[PDB]
Amino acid sequence: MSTFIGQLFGFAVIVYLVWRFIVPLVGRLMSARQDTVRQQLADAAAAADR
Amino acid sequence: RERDAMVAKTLADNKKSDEQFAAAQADYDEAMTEARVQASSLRDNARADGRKVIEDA
Repeated sequence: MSTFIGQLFGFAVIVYLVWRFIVPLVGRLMSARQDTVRQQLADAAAAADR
Repeated sequence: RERDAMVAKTLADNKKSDEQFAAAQADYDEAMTEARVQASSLRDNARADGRKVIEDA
């Protein structure tokens, strides 16, 4: 039974490409949102202390 | 909703903080002009009643 071999191999190559294209950019976008909201709350603290 | 509340509190904080900052100098000049008017009414009441002292002497 080598169908398992083909399927697992396909899963390996597609997760490789996932780590090549998708997850870098989506992590970038979520980290950018995190950065923006953290900057907003930091400026909130700054406004409070001012 | 509370993130919106946070940003609204930030804008209102900065706004009324600048407001109180300006009101600081406002009340400062108010106190000083009150002091000036008090000081000039003083010494002028003195000038007046002193002139009256000389006119009665």
